[PDB]
Amino acid sequence: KPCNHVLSLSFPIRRDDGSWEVIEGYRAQHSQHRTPCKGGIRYSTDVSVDEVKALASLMTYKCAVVDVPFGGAKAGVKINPKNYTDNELEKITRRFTMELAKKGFIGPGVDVPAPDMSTGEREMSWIADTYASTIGHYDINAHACVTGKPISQGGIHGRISATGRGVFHGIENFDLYLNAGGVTVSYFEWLKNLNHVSYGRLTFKYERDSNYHLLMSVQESLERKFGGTIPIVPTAEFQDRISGASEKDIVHSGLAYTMERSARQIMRTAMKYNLGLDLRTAAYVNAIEKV
Amino acid sequence: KPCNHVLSLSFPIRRDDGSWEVIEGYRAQHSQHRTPCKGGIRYSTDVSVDEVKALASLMTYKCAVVDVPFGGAKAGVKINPKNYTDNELEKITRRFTMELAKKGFIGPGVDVPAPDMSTGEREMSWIADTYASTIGHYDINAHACVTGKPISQGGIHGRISATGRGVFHGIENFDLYLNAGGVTVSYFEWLKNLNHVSYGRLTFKYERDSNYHLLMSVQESLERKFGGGTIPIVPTAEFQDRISGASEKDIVHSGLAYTMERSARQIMRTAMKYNLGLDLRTAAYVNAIEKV
Amino acid sequence: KPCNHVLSLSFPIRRDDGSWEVIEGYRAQHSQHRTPCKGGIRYSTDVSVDEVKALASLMTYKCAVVDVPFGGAKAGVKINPKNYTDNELEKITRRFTMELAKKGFIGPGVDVPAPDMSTGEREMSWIADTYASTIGHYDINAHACVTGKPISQGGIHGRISATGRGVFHGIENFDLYLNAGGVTVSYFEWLKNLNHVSYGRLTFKYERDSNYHLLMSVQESLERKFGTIPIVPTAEFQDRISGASEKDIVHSGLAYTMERSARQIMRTAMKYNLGLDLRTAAYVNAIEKV
Amino acid sequence: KPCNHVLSLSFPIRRDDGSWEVIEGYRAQHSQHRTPCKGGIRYSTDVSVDEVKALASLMTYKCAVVDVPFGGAKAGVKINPKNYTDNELEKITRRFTMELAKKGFIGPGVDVPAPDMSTGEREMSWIADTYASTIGHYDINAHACVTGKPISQGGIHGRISATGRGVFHGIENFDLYLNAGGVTVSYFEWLKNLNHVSYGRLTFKYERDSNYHLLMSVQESLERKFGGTIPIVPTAEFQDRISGASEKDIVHSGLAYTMERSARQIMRTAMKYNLGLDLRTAAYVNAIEKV
Amino acid sequence: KPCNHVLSLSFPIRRDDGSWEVIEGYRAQHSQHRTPCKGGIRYSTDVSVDEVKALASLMTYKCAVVDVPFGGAKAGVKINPKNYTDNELEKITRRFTMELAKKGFIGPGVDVPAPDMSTGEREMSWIADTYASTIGHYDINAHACVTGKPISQGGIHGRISATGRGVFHGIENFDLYLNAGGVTVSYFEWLKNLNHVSYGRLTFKYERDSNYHLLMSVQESLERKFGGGTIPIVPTAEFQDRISGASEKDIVHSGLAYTMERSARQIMRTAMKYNLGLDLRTAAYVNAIEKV
Amino acid sequence: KPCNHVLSLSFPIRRDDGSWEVIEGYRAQHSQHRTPCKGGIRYSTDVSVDEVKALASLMTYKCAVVDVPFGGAKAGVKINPKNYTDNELEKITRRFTMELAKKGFIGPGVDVPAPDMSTGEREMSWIADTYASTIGHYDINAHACVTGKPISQGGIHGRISATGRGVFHGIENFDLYLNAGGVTVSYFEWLKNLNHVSYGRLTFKYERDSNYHLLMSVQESLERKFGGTIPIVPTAEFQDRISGASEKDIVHSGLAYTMERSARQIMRTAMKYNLGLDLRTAAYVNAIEKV
Repeated sequence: KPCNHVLSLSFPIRRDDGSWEVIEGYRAQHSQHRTPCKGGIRYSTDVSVDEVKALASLMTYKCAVVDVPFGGAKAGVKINPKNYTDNELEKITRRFTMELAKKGFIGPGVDVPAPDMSTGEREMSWIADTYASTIGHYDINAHACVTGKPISQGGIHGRISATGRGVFHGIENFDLYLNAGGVTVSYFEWLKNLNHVSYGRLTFKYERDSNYHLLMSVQESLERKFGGTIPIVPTAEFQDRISGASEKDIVHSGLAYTMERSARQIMRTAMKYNLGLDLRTAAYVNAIEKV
Repeated sequence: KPCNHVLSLSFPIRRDDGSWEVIEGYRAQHSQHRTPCKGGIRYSTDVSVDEVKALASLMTYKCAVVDVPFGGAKAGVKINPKNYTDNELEKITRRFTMELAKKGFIGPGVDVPAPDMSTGEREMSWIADTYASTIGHYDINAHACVTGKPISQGGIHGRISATGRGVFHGIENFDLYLNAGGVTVSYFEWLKNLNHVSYGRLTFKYERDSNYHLLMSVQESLERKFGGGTIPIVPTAEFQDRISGASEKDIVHSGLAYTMERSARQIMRTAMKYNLGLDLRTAAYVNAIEKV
Repeated sequence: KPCNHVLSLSFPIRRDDGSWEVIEGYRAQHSQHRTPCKGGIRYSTDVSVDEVKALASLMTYKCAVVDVPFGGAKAGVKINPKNYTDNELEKITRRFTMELAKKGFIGPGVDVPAPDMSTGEREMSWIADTYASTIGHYDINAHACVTGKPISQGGIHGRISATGRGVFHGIENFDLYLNAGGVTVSYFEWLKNLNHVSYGRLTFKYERDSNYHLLMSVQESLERKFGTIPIVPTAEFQDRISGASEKDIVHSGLAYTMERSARQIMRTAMKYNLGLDLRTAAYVNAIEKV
Repeated sequence: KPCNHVLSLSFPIRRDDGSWEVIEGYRAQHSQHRTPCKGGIRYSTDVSVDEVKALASLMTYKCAVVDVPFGGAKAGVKINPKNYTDNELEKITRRFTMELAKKGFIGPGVDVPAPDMSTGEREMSWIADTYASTIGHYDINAHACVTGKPISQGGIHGRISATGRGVFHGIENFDLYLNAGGVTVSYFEWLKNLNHVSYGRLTFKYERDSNYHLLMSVQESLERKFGGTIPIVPTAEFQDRISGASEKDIVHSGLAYTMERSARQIMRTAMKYNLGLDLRTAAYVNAIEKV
Repeated sequence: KPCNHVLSLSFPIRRDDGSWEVIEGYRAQHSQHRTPCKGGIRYSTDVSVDEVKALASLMTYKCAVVDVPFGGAKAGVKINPKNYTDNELEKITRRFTMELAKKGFIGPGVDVPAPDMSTGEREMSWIADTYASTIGHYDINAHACVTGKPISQGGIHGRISATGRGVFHGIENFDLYLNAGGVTVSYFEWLKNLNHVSYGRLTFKYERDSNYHLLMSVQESLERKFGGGTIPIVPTAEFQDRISGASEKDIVHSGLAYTMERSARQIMRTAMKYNLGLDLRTAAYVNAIEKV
Repeated sequence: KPCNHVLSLSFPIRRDDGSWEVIEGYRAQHSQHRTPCKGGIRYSTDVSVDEVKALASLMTYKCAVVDVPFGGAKAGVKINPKNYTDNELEKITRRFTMELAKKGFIGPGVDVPAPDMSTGEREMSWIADTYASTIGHYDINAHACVTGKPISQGGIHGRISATGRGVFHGIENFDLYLNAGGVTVSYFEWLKNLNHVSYGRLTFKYERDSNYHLLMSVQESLERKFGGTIPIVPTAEFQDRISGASEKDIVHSGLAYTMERSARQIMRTAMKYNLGLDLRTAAYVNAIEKV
């Protein structure tokens, strides 16, 4: 129930105007029953310890709902990003990463941050660069320390539309459940960074050849029965699927599978505990009993 | 041929009645040509250095037979498990893990223990917790240090059957070969722990859609030749159960069957090459020695 | 453009006759935007620092072209291999590995060497054994420190024909592009060594069962509609299933990489209005990817 | 001025009766300009974040005053030790050490804790044993992870006096200054643990031989001057000092030297800024300008 | 009481004629309550687990007697050194060091080996070079992995005469106590290797100047009390040789004498407290057990 | 004879005007027979790899002459420091340190740099801070990676006059020998940083009390012999030595000891090989046979 770790930070930054500023940030790690802990970073002037603790607990239960092996975490830096230049924001992000890494609050097997509405992929790129340069230099998984990265930096295809299509799939099956698509795709990005290869790179051509061979088998089997028949032509949509086979297809399929499994589990929990239309309680009971 | 790393341990535990007891343990590592080593832990009063060394050699040859890239290992703690409570067994297991980890005899890349007849998944969970908490805390593969874990702790689906399913497949194809199936599944669990994902998590839905599209293609190609009446789309019943119930167990079973078939073929080829009629044990041992 | 790191080594070896010889070597790492670096090791008397730097730059651009996430590297040892025995070459290789690994120029996540014209799989076996025994002993990826290894040492199936198969695929699609196929396969070997399992080990039987079930469904539907036998795969499909191995997956991945990078080069050549100068298109593609 | 890091901990323990209990804890590191940080651990039910931060700042300034190269730190566990048996107190101490060492808040070159009024040498023994057993085994200086240990566990001779001897020396020379004897003795214990040898082990006999040779030289020169005399014999108190030469003599001499130097520096600062009798301001100015 | 760690090794070497040989080795660590462990290595064909365990226990108690913060250890390689060339011995020593280092049985903070009657400073140099080159490469204290090294390789001055000097001092004060001078000097060598400086390097000239100033003070005070008439400034002969030849061996000898004197006092105190007669062995063992 | 390792670096820096610049550097490591290597860094546009190799060899032989257990090393950065501001010079120094430390060319047990004529103690501060912040953070000896630091950063007293005092001592005893005082004092600074304490901190008061007790012994013995007499008061020079006992006294005494011993060894070598006034050949022969 309670957050087991909470770190309060105070670090100096050297402003462009020529003044020193003290920046205070927070990082709450809720549960270490599953490692690493997954969590976003919020660049807002209204952040507090209570908010990061609550969001870390929510993150833990959200990960438990969609069977993502992550603990809950939440960071927050008490700044207004619209009052700082890009250089100052880069300095703030890199020093925050340094302080978190020194205290064991960042790392591919410890604590993986993610972007937020106030942050973005540039901040994730800065975090990954800072970690790989200084602390995670001798780590082969150094770039798996953060998710939400750009494609050139190790990001995953299909991350921008992850939350919306997760919401769509959750609605189609029928907060803790509907808003979990981004968490699943961040888990997939973490896996892809650990794999050091994109999804389907070794599989696409092989599966294409196997499908064509199956269609040729149907061809020849129907030609043997009666003496012209062409059961080798794929449908139009199958042809676009074959031609445009990429990582986003695998990511979308994994997201849909995860959402379907979680919806079935929530339905079964709601039936077992004699709940009606109160799906929030069913999801929370499922997450609590999984943890 | 000989075991190259035998470790004898004497460690103290506190009893439930408030006494102190010295516990003796042994860990044998036969070969490090393949890393990590792999082997079980026996809680028995009849354990000895000779037994663990022989079982480590057997583990090496068994892993070589089924193409599992593990060295042979074997542990033994000279206790009778039916004389201690669950708390004392917890303490014994955690202290044994601590000593083995300090002496470099357990780890995801050096030595992976497994359960036994006198040992279960609770001991494996205790070992994994102890290692991931103290020595392997700053290691992303900390929970790959042991196999036979519960599902919630990182265990693999399809481990209970394993040995029996492997025995069935070995008989179907036609000790060092027939009894290796469980070992194979343990290997898979190790890989799963290094993957940080369950098998088929990113593949099941994609393959299901591809199969449905293939059936769509057959349907639309046949409806062009003759005539909507033709429906080469509905899967066969059992194929529908396979689609609906696709899980990690299916992949584990398929991998086990593939490994058993490959090993049986290799053993038959070795028995033919060296002119061994019905003594398949000699053929399997020759195959394992040649591989090692 | 310039090489980030150049390391020069002078190390001693004890010959069979009992004399002491000083061996010169040098490793160039061009770029570290992608980790690890990747490059070959050349045993020759005509090697120079300029040669290894140029080949490291070419290695970086070659990796960029075929979307291989490796930096460029290249090593050279100033010896004539036809002047030393097998024991002397083993000693030279192992000491070179020790010196390179002490200074951070060998490692699964740092810098991966590969064989060359004057080196082979037996040199890579020595490198991997030396690294896994001394410096990278407590490293689960110790054998991913080098590629071009034998099958028993963790090598990949399909390595021998990699360069020629890539050349054929590149010609079929239509130096930086055509000669990259082997590099791609080396990448796969690295991935295999990080996976601790061979490709298709857990997939072949499952895919075979799925294909047979699909053909069974075709039989069931056709027999219910109108018996007929659309379950038998064709002979080529039949020996594809029977002979399903890791080298099939390696070949398919090589073909996929070649086809994708050929499309990328064609698109780059069209956009910058380069009619038949595909070398410039490939270099522009690689530069803009880096 | 502000504390750099504050860590909040919630960890579970098993009671003797067999009931799970959540224990709250805090550790503040004020400054990391000097490494390692140094600070005590208080087992009290009235501990709070504000108190540990204030005491960490005070520890930083106290260490700066007596030229001890440590940063300020302070830990507090919100328990009443009078309500726990020795076994569960041991469990609490070991688990607190485990979490603090996991998140980089205990270490020979990171953070050294010390006993308090509510803690003692047994808690320090538990902390040292826990750290040496689990987190640092390949650390050759794991013994130096904590101070205030017993002699058999690597403690320093003269630790009991420490504070009183420093108070007496400070009064004789004429809070931030008078109460810093224990900090200096803990610094000496840390140095002794890093040295892996007790003070004077390789020096006492050599110094005794040198002193006797000097006395013999004076004797022989006097006998040669006038044709005997007995300068060989030391005085009573010098003979007791020679016979009873131990490590605590060196510790006492070092403490006296540190107190004298700090008193001289504080007097110089008070003269420079024209402070008559407000020695607290002079000491704080000295510490601030040192940091 | 029992040895808590025993490691058995079987490792291959290649001889000059090319034949492969399997070499057996043992290393027993008795007590880890005081780290690092400390013990010698014996090259003999009559080595066994029982002898190395007994000698490790003896080493623990001997270190406890002379207040040396080391646990007891003992190693043995089952070879006859008079049957191998220097190259073969170098290979055997280096491979033994590698196997011990991979399993955590040698290290500056883990376990420090020492020479013996069948082993010398040459094998110590080989061990130190092997450890500092492969496993302890990124360790600032890789020098302190072993003791008994040559002076140029990090050895201590006053090591050859250590045992005899300790025996003489023990007799002067009046096995576990009399034969412990080598252990004390090996402890001093370990400390010197950790310090990265020789004893007295930064102190000799300072003490010389202070000693010459004290005598000058006495001379000037006497010249003021009475009517350069008096010369107290000159030291006596033996003091002059002590000043001129001040080196590390003097400090080592003084430390050894201090340790032996303190241990003799403690043994006398123990023999008086428990009312023991002329049997000092029992008093020494009781003292060592009480300290442990 | 040859240098074992020569590293060539090309790294980018950002200028104040807003332009990227490529900076070339290189560090030669002569021999690893005595870890760590030791050598200075020259910020000069005329540096070449041949000069750094020659100076590394000279450093090896110079260290061998004065019994300093360091291998030779030498670094050079091809910039003219007069063309850069302090900010971009700090950036250059920090990035050079980063690149050198990533590939095992900076470290307390690997390779210790030192200042030069074109490089001062502020560059040493930058190097030490960069190393202790990024790669050597979990190293207890992180601040021993470099010498020539300021006193507040872990520098040694008596470092400024080291070369001149060594030259004077060498002349009084009678390049490879005369110019080795700075190397010895840098070795003492490395030892001081390893010890984590100043020289004489735990010794000065003890020696003072011992000297006063010896004078008391002489006084009492002479009073008991003939009937008073005052052979207790130290001389003027001894009184200032007692009052002003500092670490620089120990450093000066160690330097004098090293110079005297090296002069004796060079004289013995010159006699042994029948060399006359050619002491340079004697010093080189001594260094060669010591290595």
